[PDB]
Amino acid sequence: VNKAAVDYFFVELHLEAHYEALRHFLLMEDGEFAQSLSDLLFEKLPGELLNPLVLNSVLSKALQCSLHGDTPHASNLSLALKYLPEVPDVLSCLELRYKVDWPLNIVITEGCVSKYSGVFSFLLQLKLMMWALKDVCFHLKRTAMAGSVQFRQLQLFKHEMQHFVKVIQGYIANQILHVTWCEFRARLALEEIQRAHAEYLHKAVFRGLLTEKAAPVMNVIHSIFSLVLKFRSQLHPNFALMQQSYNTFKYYSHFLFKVVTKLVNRQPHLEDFLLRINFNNY
Amino acid sequence: LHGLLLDQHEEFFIKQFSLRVEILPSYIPVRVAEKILFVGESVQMFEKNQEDTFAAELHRLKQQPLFSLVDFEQVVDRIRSTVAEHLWKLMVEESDLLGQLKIIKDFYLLGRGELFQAFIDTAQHMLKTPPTAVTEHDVNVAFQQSAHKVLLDDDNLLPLLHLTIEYHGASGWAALGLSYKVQWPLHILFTPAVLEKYNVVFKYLLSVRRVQAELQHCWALQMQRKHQTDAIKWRLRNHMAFLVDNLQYYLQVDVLESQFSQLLHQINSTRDFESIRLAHDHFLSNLLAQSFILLKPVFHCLNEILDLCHSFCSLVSQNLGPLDERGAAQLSILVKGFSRQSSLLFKILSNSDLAQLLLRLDYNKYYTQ
Amino acid sequence: REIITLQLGQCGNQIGFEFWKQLCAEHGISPEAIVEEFTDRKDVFFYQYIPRAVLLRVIHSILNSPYAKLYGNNWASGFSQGEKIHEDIFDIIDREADGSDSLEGFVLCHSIAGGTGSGLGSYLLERLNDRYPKKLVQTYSVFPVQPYNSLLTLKRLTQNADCLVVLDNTALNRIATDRLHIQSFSQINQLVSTIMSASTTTLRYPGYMNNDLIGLIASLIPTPRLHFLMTGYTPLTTVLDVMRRLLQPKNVMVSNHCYIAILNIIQGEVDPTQVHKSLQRIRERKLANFIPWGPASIQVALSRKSPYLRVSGLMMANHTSISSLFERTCRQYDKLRKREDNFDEMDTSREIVQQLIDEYHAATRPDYIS
Amino acid sequence: REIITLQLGQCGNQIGFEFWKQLCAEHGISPEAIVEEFTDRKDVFFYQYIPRAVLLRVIHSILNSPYAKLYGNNWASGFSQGEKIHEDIFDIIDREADGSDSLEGFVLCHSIAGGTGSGLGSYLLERLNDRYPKKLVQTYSVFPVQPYNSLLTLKRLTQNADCLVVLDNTALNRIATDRLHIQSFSQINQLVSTIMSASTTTLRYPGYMNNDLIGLIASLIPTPRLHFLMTGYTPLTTVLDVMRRLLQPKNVMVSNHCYIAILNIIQGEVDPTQVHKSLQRIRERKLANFIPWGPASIQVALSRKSPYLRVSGLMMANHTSISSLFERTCRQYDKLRKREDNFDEMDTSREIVQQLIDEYHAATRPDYIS
Ligand SMILES: Nc1nc2c(ncn2[C@@H]2O[C@H](COP(=O)(O)OP(=O)(O)O)[C@@H](O)[C@H]2O)c(=O)[nH]1
Ligand SMILES: Nc1nc2c(ncn2[C@@H]2O[C@H](COP(=O)(O)OP(=O)(O)O)[C@@H](O)[C@H]2O)c(=O)[nH]1
Repeated sequence: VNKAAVDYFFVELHLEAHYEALRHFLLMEDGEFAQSLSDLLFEKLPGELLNPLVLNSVLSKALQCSLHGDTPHASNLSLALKYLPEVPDVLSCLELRYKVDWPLNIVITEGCVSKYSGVFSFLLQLKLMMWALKDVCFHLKRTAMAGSVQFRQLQLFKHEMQHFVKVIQGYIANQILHVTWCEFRARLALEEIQRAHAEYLHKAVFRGLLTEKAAPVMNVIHSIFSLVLKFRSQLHPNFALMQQSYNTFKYYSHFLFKVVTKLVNRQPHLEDFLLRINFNNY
Repeated sequence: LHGLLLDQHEEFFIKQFSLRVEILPSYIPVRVAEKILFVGESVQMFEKNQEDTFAAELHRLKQQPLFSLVDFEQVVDRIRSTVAEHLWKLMVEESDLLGQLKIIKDFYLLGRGELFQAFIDTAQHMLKTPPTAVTEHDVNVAFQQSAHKVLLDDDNLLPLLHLTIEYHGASGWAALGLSYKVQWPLHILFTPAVLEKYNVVFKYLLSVRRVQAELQHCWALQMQRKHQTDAIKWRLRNHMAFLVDNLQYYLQVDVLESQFSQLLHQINSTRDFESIRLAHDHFLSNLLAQSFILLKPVFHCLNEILDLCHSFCSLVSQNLGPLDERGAAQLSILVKGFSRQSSLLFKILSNSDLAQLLLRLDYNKYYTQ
Repeated sequence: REIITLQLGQCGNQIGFEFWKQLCAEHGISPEAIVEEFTDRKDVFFYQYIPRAVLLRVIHSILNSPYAKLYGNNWASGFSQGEKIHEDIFDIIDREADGSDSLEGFVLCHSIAGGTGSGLGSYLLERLNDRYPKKLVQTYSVFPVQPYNSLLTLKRLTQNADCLVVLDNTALNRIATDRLHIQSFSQINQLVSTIMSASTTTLRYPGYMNNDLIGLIASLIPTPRLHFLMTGYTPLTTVLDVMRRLLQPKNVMVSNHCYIAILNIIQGEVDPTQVHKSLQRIRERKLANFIPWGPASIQVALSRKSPYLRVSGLMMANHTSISSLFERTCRQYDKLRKREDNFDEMDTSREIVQQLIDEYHAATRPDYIS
Repeated sequence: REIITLQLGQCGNQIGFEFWKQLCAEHGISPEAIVEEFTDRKDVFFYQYIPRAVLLRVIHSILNSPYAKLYGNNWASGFSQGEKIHEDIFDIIDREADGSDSLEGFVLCHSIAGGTGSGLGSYLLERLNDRYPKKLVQTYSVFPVQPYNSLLTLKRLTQNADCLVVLDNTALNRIATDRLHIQSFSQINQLVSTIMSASTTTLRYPGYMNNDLIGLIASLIPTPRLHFLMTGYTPLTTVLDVMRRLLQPKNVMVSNHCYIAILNIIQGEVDPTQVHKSLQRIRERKLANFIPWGPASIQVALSRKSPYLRVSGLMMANHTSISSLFERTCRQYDKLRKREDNFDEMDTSREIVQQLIDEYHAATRPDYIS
């Protein structure tokens, strides 16, 4: 019975498809979609951008630019919200919930999808850097004749701040999308499906620095992300005001390398982080 | 036959199970009692045609109006040899017992000695200081770096070795230890007790491997210092104190690679499983005796040669010029103690000490002492 | 975001042709520009199939090839011809520009070995910065009166092209005799087209990171001056096999010193659990050296091969050893400066590159800032 | 802990290739320096596969062999050339040292009789002690105007090379006639390679002790003066069988007297239990005389023969009878001194070697100390 119950799921209801499809949309694995959804929302920034006429329609405009999807799976992407923002920070709360039907709802728990929304709002927040930072890299391009010490010494800050974001992202693109997906894909091949899924996502939120155990490691990330946003505000009338900002950035980054090292004695997942943040330096 | 006992009042003579003697019958010998407990525990831990035939034989005995002990053993000894034969199959052919033993001889018995000399070269300064709560992990990364340092790469069997530090219940080497996470099928043969006596040997063998290494470095320090009249007194004692350890470090391949040659033979000959459990238990017992560890006198005499040599090699390395400011005044103190210990061990020697004395006196020098 | 290519001179039209063959082979596209029966986004390079090619003698044989349905010797003369057809050729660019949805960059395949295209290459980059100031330009230049035409185009490439991939025929022929044993032109380009094809593996196939041409270049090039790159392609087997065979100077396509940033693209289905392990062994053995001032790392991303067509890999690096190649060139200039209307442009050209050779040698010092 | 090997002179470059073709054959290494499919620790001599060699007319003969991808006659003339290529070769040596993880020693193959060896080999030993002071320099020197080249070189090997193994061509040419029946250089070298190969057997296979060059020499040389060794290769069966053939001077390549310490190397699969039985009968027979002054012992070690290629045997001997060979040479030196800028360096060299022969002749006395 059990062997005929599990087999009924794969060869008839495509359980193997739903997993490898929700990852294409929620965990932002499929490019040209997050790079098109986040890119649209970030173009605006209150009363706007909150009614179901723009955010409930920006998705139906996003899926067309995906070049992957537009299937019965591709629907049921309710791009809803869970808070009404009043008014430089690094927060924009917004959910993205999948939807299923009866014979599949009994396996994919209504609590597991809720944790995707936990790991999603982080991953979207990351895109806010690689776009805003891309803006100042593009905003400075039109400034070019104007070659002096004040100019070249300024641009070296961006290359010094961008590399830190392009390495913490490269970490996320290795743990939460590839190795945690190696398991739970060669692991599957009826009760086990509930626990195996409860172990796939749980490793994705554990290696994702969202667990309260390693929370102090996450608190420091905001200090980094905040200073890059301030760096975007000052798009040389106020050079020194920016020179102080970068010096605060080099201090906090130098503090992260110590707080992660002290947290090695007490987690093999964090081990790969120090090898990422540190390479031919101290 | 089924791995479970039907008792609720402390009736059966079998209460990790054990055996009871103060309630065991009189005429039944204790030998066959050892046979019974083994076949039962071997099925409980285990959790075709060998089932019904054993049932009818057990039932047939109940019809005999006379319990003949010569026949009670006649059926049990077949059952013991039956489950042991099949278990010996699983303990060797499918589960490579020999492969695990080779890994043991390598890392526990310093079989891969080249790994541990580079391990010492790196994990040297982080162990001479008294051990604390952080040096436990500070060395595991060095050992892991050591295996990759000699291009020995295997994600298998590497995470099974986790160095432990007996802390808070003194130099770091006095508390160093190496544990091995045994798999499931080999758990019946590898109890924490047998893995404990292995651990004791690993501490003693690592000690002598440490003193010979730093001593060889002193040899490279005299040779490096080729161009004082008292400067020769070092090597006249260094080369002297070298042969007392090097030959002590021999006889070890002649006791390890020999006893190991017999244990590896005992398995490939007998099909029984009980033979393995006694030969391996006999194999380890020799290491405690032949390696001169249990015998207190030989264990208490060469013990002083270890830490005495530490002071010597450190003293010559703690300076870059000749031993002038009371250094030569300090060297003359150890030779007054060491040279006596040389003749002292010569008196201890004069069962297996011939295999050690033959190498020590083939040149007939100690005859003059 | 669509990408468009331009091929100049004799060289650019040759390697670009085989570049179109190998790329057309990756997708199920028949030589007659028709999809056969037989995931991969083919819209960035192809437009409904029609490739966004712009070809500027050999063109006759190109149409004589079965792929027809797929569409002097001085520098000043090469610059003059570009001015005589200023508006005539440019209309093709504009009509292909806005006819496209959203232009992202401009791939330029050309040679600087004294060809009419070499000058022709110098002119286009000046105008490409004139008309479109918001369009990136990438160029896969190739290195060899030859000192003259070489050093001149370097004056334009260091201020117009926001990126550059150098390929010297000298280091290529070493690979030719050693691992192919040729002792021709159509023989070495077989490997050259392979480098460009895998160079855009992350573009034609969607991935998480680096889904656009600004996603690759923005990390490596730190300043608009130090904007020179080199390539590597090992398959000619686990991850620790690939990255270790890439760092060897026997594979690099170039003839103190340290790296600034590396990018390794893996195309295979390798087990991604060991990619961090290979990173540890490369660090501990210290097989490569980085800058001392800023924290410089090495990045790796995965993708999938063409299912129609084995573990491949590409290495992209920004090495300050590339400065030596220029020193070989400009040294020849001073020797030709003393041996042979104003001859003043040749002065500022020699002047500006000597600023670049100063900019590289200053990056290797622990006090490069200020 | 790797060992960088250097080869100088015609004889040195010839024996090394035959030592290299022998070593890579014992492992699964193709002549193309690539592993073949077909535990053996291979790091001591090979770099990740390339051998850590530095070879210094005959080079053409090596590159013509299918192993191509594997990588005047006066004493005064040879030295003068050395100082002229001083800087040129050290960058080759230095880069190999920094490349290795923890360099330990320096294996050198050269001939005192060989002019280039008598001129360039002598110069390196003084520079090697100057630049790197904490590295052992052991040489596989081989004895043969001829006496001049020999004695002048011995002046350096007694203060620079902290170890040495001598191979006398006279005894080798003899052994060729009696048990090999050859009558050339190309035949006698076959046995030379066998000695060097088995000399480094314990290092290339994981064992219990003897995991470094120091692990072998330190037990042999007690004093900085007594630093000369000798070898013996018996097979040209029990453990007691092999030893009785070692101590016979009929197989040792040599032409009161007693040893200092013996090292035995067994490459077979003999039962290691009866080796202690063999030593007892040897002490009973008293087949070799020893020193009474200091504590010494006879040692033996086991290893494994190359499976990809029966019991062999090699012995390392430290005999005082080797002093006689020096006397024969220095005797001929004095013979040519009375028959024929300062002519003074050759004078002090004769004096310092007088101390060496004195140290050995005084070593066989009960009062060698002081
Ligand atoms: N790498 C490479 N270079 C080439 C190839 N074909 C030609 N070249 C280079 O192009 C140069 C000749 O340019 P040419 O075709 O005469 O210029 P044009 O006549 O103005 O197109 C030579 O110096 C070659 O180095 C090729 O297939 N590969
Ligand atoms: N064992 C051995 N000795 C050699 C070999 N080739 C040359 N020799 C020795 O080198 C000496 C001659 O030196 P030579 O080669 O003329 O010196 P060069 O002219 O500087 O190379 C002879 O006395 C030989 O004993 C060889 O292949 N094997």
